[PDB]
Amino acid sequence: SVSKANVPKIDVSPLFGDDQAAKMRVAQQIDAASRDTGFFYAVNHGINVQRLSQKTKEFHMSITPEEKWDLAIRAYNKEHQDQVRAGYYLSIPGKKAVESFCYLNPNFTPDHPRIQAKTPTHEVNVWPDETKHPGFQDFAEQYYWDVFGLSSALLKGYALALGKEENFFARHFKPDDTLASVVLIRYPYLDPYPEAAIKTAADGTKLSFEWHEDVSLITVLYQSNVQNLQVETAAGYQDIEADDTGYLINCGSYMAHLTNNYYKAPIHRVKWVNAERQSLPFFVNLGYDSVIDPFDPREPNGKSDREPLSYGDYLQNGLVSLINKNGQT
Ligand SMILES: N[C@@H](CCCC(=O)N[C@@H](CS)C(=O)N[C@H](C(=O)O)C(C(F)(F)F)C(F)(F)F)C(=O)O
Ligand SMILES: [Fe+3]
Repeated sequence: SVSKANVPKIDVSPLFGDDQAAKMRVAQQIDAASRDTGFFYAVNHGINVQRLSQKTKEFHMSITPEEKWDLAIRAYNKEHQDQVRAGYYLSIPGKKAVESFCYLNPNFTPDHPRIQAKTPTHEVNVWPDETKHPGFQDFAEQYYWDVFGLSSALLKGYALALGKEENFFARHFKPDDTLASVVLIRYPYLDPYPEAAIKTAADGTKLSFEWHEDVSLITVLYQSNVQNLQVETAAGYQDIEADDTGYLINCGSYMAHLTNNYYKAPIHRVKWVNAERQSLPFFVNLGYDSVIDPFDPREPNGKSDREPLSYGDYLQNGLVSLINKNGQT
């Protein structure tokens, strides 16, 4: 057997209010989790995740092959050269089981100055036809803002945890410019499940996706209640329990950089499970030009021998690197 990872449940509701001592006690919990396995469940988060899952299911189960080509990213459809990030990521039956739909900041509109400049990592979202998917675009865009609000609160907790003022990260996480993304991932039940779509870890575990660190500041994840994630600890890979009422939170490698690995980006992987399920990450990304000076909360003077890295450089290089390491998703 594999041991269960320590993934505490943290009531994050004080991070939405004005009781400062209560916020500090939440920050301590975040600090402890960040120093241990690197994962926790945010509870009392205020998001209607059941409705999120229902609206996502209705989308995934009704979208047609024709629509998928029409929304496809460049990796699947050469006609769509502007779609590097946003759009549909197709399955390849017999070979690749997972499929997904990614969207970015709704404020990245044709008139947005970064869209006008064609700055890397900024794209205008693509959507299915409203008559085929009534309400879907509006639901999805509202979800973006609901999970942006939770993420802002969580970033206040991380800042406090690190000995900073609560706006330390959140001041770089702004509606008009965030590079954050939502991905609506569908993992299918398949009978038979093709072996080509199953990877095998060095330890023999069957996987849907190999070990990695997240490309994010933090990742704010809703999943179905089907156990699948594993985190590498000093005691080996451990199973992260599912909890479809909470959000699973972890740091990404930008946090690791900024904190000189005080808050590591935990290495994790996705086990193969033959189940129809959802994985709905929000990758908390800053603005293209956001730069935070790296520091070290284990050093008396707080100084780090890491150099400042802009978030846009981090992100563009990280997303390419992850594709090269673990394959196009
Ligand atoms: N396209 C997004 C970035 C996606 C980066 C990415 O591929 N991340 C991985 C690891 S967190 C990811 O999304 N993995 C998924 C998972 O962990 O369930 C799935 C998949 F990508 F298919 F959705 C899988 F594991 F299968 F790769 C963006 O532009 O912001
Ligand atoms: Fe991940």
